[PDB]
Amino acid sequence: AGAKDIRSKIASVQNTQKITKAMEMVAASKMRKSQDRMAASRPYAETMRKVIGHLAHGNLEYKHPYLEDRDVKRVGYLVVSTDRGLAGGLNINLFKKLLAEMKTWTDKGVQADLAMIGSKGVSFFNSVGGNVVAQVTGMGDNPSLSELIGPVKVMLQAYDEGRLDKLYIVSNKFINTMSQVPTISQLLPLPASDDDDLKHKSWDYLYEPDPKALLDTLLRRYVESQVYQGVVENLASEQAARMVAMKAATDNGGSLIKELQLVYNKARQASITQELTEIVSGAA
Amino acid sequence: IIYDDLSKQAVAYRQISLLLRRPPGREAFPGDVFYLHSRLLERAARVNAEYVEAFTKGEVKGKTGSLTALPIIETQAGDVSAFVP
Repeated sequence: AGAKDIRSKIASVQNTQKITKAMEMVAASKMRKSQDRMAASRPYAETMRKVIGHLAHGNLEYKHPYLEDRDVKRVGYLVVSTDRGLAGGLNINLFKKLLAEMKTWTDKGVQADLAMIGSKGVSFFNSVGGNVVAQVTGMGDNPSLSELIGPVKVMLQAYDEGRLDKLYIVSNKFINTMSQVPTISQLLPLPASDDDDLKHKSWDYLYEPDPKALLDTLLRRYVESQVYQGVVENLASEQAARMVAMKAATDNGGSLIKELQLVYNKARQASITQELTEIVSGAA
Repeated sequence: IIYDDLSKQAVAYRQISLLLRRPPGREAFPGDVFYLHSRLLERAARVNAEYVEAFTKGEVKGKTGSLTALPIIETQAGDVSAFVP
């Protein structure tokens, strides 16, 4: 009913378009806040990396299970995912890259299992039927490391007891506002390239109680910081993807409105012409 | 031959037609509107040599005549689905 309902449909599409236009700006501001958090996160991680490098590559070289190379018999991943929809194809791209690597490791006969952050990954990998050992959901904005302590603790327990031989973090990277990339990077064993120094380990740190327990705690805190930083960066990438998707949705609504208006105008003219032909014919 | 605004012709038949009280059809054009263009356009054709010889009374032989036509039609809002287009 062009005279009755199409006029209502046009208004509904207009309202939806305005709502998406607002959502784009909301996402753009949340992206800036997430960028500030992400930039704040780095120096703690880089300082702890400097300390672990000094302890590992000092004149006296220690050996630790989290540090030494071990042959591969089981491979593990932990994956971050969004808890809200929209955000384009970010989650699906990340999941299919993870599935490609998981299939590559399966072909070598290596058993794999997953730790999960975010409900989208939980649902997708339950549909796939991959082994999920741990899950955490519902961070929303302002995610906390305190929640993260769990899954990393259980993945560490699996790794050091021999159940796991290598560990990867799967997340998207905020290259910039316009571009994001899904990436996978190793956590255990410590992949970082060696470094050399003289000042350190010459004017060596006094160790209390002993250098080894401090190294264990330091490595655990380092991997925890790595996964927290990955989570924050993935959140920022989610916000950027949502901004882009909302721009596209607003443009689509704006394109639909004009075609609906053209159809409505054609119907409007046709109705007037038909009814006036009827009126004139009725005056026999 | 390049007729310009064959649309502006169709509006003119409607006026001569509505002034003659003839019942309008879809939109406001009379049903004869198709016959109007069909009989004008159908004259553009290529004729075999025998027709030319018959018409010329044997003066011209072995040549085929032709008449190309490029009608122009104007659409509102790019609507190719209108009646006259």
